[PDB]
Formats: sequence, structure tokens, C-alpha cells
Amino acid sequence: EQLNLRESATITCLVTGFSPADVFVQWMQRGQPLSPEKYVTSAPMPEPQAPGRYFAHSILTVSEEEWNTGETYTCVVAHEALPNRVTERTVDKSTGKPTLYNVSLVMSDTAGTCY
Amino acid sequence: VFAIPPSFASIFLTKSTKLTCLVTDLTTYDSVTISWTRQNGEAVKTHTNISESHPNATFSAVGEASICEDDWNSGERFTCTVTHTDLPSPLKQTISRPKGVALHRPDVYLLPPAREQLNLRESATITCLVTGFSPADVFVQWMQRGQPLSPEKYVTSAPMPEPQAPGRYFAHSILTVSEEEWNTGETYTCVVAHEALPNRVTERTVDKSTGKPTLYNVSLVMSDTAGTCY
Amino acid sequence: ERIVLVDNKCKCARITSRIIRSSEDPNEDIVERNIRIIVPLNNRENISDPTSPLRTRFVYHLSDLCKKCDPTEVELDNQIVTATQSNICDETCYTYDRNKCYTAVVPLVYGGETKMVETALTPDACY
Ligand SMILES: *[C@@H]1O[C@H](CO)[C@@H](O[C@@H]2O[C@H](CO)[C@@H](O)[C@H](O)[C@H]2NC(C)=O)[C@H](O)[C@H]1NC(C)=O
Ligand SMILES: *[C@@H]1O[C@H](CO)[C@@H](O)[C@H](O)[C@H]1NC(C)=O
Ligand SMILES: *[C@@H]1O[C@H](CO)[C@@H](O)[C@H](O)[C@H]1NC(C)=O
Ligand SMILES: [Ca+2]
Repeated sequence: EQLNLRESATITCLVTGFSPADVFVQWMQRGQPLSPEKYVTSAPMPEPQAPGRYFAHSILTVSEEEWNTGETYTCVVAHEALPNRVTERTVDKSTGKPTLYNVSLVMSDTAGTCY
Repeated sequence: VFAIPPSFASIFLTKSTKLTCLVTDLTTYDSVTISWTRQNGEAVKTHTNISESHPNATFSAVGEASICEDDWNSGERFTCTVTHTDLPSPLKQTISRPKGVALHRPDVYLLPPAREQLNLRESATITCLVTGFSPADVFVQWMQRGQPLSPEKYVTSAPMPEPQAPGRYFAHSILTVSEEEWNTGETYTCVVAHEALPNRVTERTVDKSTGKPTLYNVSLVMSDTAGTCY
Repeated sequence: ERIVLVDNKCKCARITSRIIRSSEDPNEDIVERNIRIIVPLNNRENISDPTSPLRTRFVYHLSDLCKKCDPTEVELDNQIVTATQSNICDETCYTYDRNKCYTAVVPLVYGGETKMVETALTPDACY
């Protein structure tokens, strides 16, 4: 619905399930840190069904011509409970949700090793 | 005296080269003496093993020479100097590794038994087709479910020249098994031993479901294709 | 423009994604997902055990193919830190891999030696 307006695209980083309250969320595009005026991240509020686990948003407001050309917007999120302390989710149009899967299960007798 | 050179199976599996010169159709003669020699004046190690007299009015004897591997691939004309007074000829039979043959790897194909044999229900016959080896010394060995088989349940043929390639020789190893053994899986593996092979061993397997099957029971499950993929 | 999404050479699945520039308006450009799966009809259930039974059921969890459990580096303002790329992980190998050579060990007997020699289940892989 938002891309049909062809004005702006809001990418949402859904950091949820963290029970220590404090979380750091930064967006990067092509390995460069995006400006903090581009994205706005919420204060952590408790997850509804969870007892004390929190959730946070991060809304990156990019123009639609950037997202429809297939630019990777990476969500770098830092938390204490993470094993490597930082998780990087990336999204772009090419990964997305596909609108035409074309599968070819080539059932070959003489496959053996992949080529 | 038969001239039997130790093949690559001896020098690989036994880790020793026993140069045997077995006398054949020897009418019984007391004090049989066997010695071993080279083409030149050097003498390789004489025999240490002797055999008992054959009951059919004949005498049996096997020479031996525990020479090293590297002088077995030397190529000199080693001769088994059998000391005999009944026959004045020493019977110096010549056996050596021929240097002129250029190595070629044997490829093994495992042909499953034909349906015209399985419908007869007597006994299935899996054949290991070893094609294209130049040194003419293949040791085709047969197993069953990872367990090796008896040496008499399979007969490996003598190597014969290939139809197309003249310098390459081929062998046919044939294993006869019962018909209900083949229809209950029990994957038979043919393993070969050869010089030109990389690890000196190549294994192929067949069972009921692999070799020329009448059914392909493929059940593809592409689970979770609409779910997450970066 | 087929970007290579996965190139899994152990289950032979290759997934590639592209934006087909189909129409003039930039929205209906279809995100196309090309799953290319080679099913080995004769490979066994355990590829490294050649005496294993024939593999009949070929299940491909496509989320398990698309996991990226190699941590990547990211450049912060003051630090470079290893960053996990997925929450999934914390291998059937229907097919052999070309780069990987698989060896099985066979019992070879001549005079009862039982010298256990390794074969090459995939020739022309480590030669
Ligand atoms: C697949 O086959 C290989 C080879 O037979 C198995 O590896 C051997 O497994 C046994 C028992 O677990 C061990 O004693 C050996 O040391 C293993 N050898 C090697 C070279 O790894 C393997 O376990 C099999 N895998 C499955 C899932 O069946
Ligand atoms: C075919 O595969 C299915 C998969 O579960 C199995 O249940 C069935 O027994 C198989 N049939 C044959 C004849 O192999
Ligand atoms: C998907 O469609 C494209 C045509 O755009 C074709 O080239 C490709 O081979 C298809 N994918 C598979 C896995 O066959
Ligand atoms: Ca490799």
C-alpha cells in the first residue's frame, strides 16, 4: 500500500523479545552508517504477551525509488544478550517476498556430485 | 616350473613381494632344491618354504624370494635357478615387472542381474566389469553390506585385450548370489586393486533399488518455500 | 542479473532472485525466485557410506538452505564487530560436492590381512 503512493518507503526493524531494556539500533546502507535523521527508533516498551521482554521499532523513511531499485538496507542492532553482541538483518526488493516462484526440480539419474 | 610373478595385490595388500616359481607335473624326485637369481651375477634371496610330496606319485615345491618393491619395479630379468640333477636344465624361468606398459586406470561398472535371470528365480548374477587397465594385473574383490565375501563365491576372469584400445586390457568378475538375497537389498560392492588407480582401490555398489530398477520412489518435499529466505 | 541467493552444492539447490523489469510503473515488477534443485536419483541416504540404502525421500527445508550462519563484520563509529546474519541456527547432503572429495574405507583381504584402504567415492574430486 505504501509503495503505490510512490512517495516514501518505511522499513521497519522489529527488535522484539529482549528482556534487558536498553537496545541500540542503527541502519546501514552498503556498509556505510546512515544518518540518524533518516531513521527514528522508539523507546523500548514491554511485549504484550511476554512478561518482561521488551520490543522496539526502527522506522527508516527512504524514498520509493531507492527501495524499488533494490537497495540493501541493513538493520544493525546491538544488545547485551546477543552472542556476538550485534545482529545484522538486511532487506531489499530482490529478497523480499517473491511474487513468482519458478522452481525446477531437475530429477537427473546421473547427478552424483553437484556441478 | 611355472613362472608366476607376484601381482600388485601381493605388493599392496601383503606389503611383500614373494617371487614364486612353482613346479608343475613333477614326477616325484628326492631332494628338490630351489634357488633364486637375477639376470646379472647378483643373486636374490633363495627359497625358504618347501612343500610336502603330492599323493599322486608327484612332488610339490614352491620357491620364494622376499625382494623389495623398488627392485621389483627395476625391470631386470630375474630367474628362478632350480637346482636339479634329474633334469640338467636349471629351469631358470623369467618373471619381472614390464616397464613398457603405460598406466591406465580401470573403471568398474557394476551391471545388475538381468530380469530374464531374476524371473527364473534360481540365482542372481552380478558382474563387475573392469575395463581399460594396461598393467594386466587387477585384483577384483567382492563384498556384501560392507562385509567381504568368500573368494570362491566370485570368479574373476583372466584379463583380456579390450576391443578398441589395444594397449588397455579388461577383466570380468562375476558373482553368483541367491535370488532372494538380491530382492532384499543387501548392497553388493565390487572393489578392485590396481596400480594406476589413485588410492589403488575403486568401489562401486548395486542393490535391488540401484541397478536398473523398475521403480523410482522419489518423494520430494519442498517445505517452507514461501517462508524466510534472505 | 540473476543474483545468487544461495549456491548450496551439498543439496544441489540453487536459489536466485531478480526484479523483472516488466512494466513501466515501478511497483508491479515481479520479485522472481528461481529455485533450481538437482535430485540425485541413485545417491544413497548417507553419501559417505556407499552401502547405505537408496535415498528415496528428498526433503528440502528452504529456510535451512537460506540461512547465513557465517558472521559478517560491520563498521560502527568506534568499532568493528562480528555480526550474526540469522536467528535460525545455533547435514543430509543428498548430493556430493564437487570441491569436497569423499572417501570410504573398504576391508580388502588377500591372505587375511584385512588392510583397510580408503577408496574414492567421487573420482576426479581429489584425483
Ligand atoms: C555415513 O557413513 C560414514 C562412513 O561409513 C560414517 O562415518 C563413520 O561412522 C562410524 C560410526 O559412527 C565411525 O566409527 C567412523 O569413525 C566414521 N568414519 C568416518 C570416516 O567418519 C558416518 O557415521 C555415516 N553417517 C550417518 C549419519 O550414517
Ligand atoms: C516410497 O517412499 C515413501 C516415503 O515415506 C515410503 O513410505 C514408501 O514405503 C516407499 N515405497 C517404496 C516401494 O519404496
Ligand atoms: C525461471 O525463469 C527464468 C526466466 O526469466 C528462466 O531463465 C529460469 O531458468 C527459471 N528458473 C529455473 C530454475 O528454471
Ligand atoms: Ca576442496
